[PDB]
Amino acid sequence: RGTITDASGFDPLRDAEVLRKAMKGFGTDEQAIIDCLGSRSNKQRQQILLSFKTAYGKDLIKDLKSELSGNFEKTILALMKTPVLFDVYEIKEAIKGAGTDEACLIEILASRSNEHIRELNRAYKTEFKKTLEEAIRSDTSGHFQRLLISLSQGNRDESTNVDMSLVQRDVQELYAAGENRLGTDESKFNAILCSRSRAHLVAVFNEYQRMTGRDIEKSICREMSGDLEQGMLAVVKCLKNTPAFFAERLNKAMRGAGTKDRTLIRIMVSRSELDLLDIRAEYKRMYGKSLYHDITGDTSGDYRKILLKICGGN
Ligand SMILES: [Ca+2]
Ligand SMILES: [Ca+2]
Ligand SMILES: [Ca+2]
Repeated sequence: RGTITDASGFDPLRDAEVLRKAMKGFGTDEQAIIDCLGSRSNKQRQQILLSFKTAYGKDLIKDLKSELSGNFEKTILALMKTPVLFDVYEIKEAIKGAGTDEACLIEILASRSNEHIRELNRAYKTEFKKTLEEAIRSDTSGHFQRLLISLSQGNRDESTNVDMSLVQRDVQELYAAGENRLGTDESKFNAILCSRSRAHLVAVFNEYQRMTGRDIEKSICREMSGDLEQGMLAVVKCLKNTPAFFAERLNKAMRGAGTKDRTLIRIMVSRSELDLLDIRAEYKRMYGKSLYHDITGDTSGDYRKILLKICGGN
């Protein structure tokens, strides 16, 4: 379901030779870097990284970092991190400094699996002073902080069996926690949307629509505002259709005269080996133009080339 897969006939020491020749000497051969790194799975880029340092006793990442610049550099460095460590540094930068990149925290914590999130916690603690949870608490507050802490446990019910008796009970509780009352009990939404299984919550959304005649997402928009609202919707959307969710975030990152380059880079890189094919399909059905098309119009240069290389893949 991804666009980038293992390149066949693989030799990392040779790809390291390709990259050395592309950087050695005056000037830079940006096309050879893209043809190589962009056409290798992430695990293969790690072998290349180890072969590069073995052969020449230089740090590949350090050399690319000084050889390249701009958003083309950022895409390459993002490609060179492992899926877990790329997630780890994206969360760090989102919390870094003043302000918060809540959308990034939401995008990651709402889409990744239990197993992956458990690995984020270990990696975040290993790499940084704080734990993932302590990092969250510092930068978020209210019921939104609880939402991220809940998702950051990687403990969603992994069952696929649905009990309609409990589905209907969950629907009634959601109706009572928001739409059918003055005010909102955000905690009831949190516990149901974060702890219940995906097969269970999909049935809840369909049953909730049947009984109330309204989609759960509209109740959320009616009951909640701010980051808590965007968080809940992201969770529901990912439970429904994770590809369609990312396709929408991509579309919002490009529409306008400007571009959300951090988001654009993160999504293309982070989903390239998971479901970027499905994203592309969802993108075409929802907006008419292809994801490939909108990228060419919003980016340029080597930055666009590597992005499109990821879109097409292999
Ligand atoms: Ca050079
Ligand atoms: Ca209400
Ligand atoms: Ca609202």
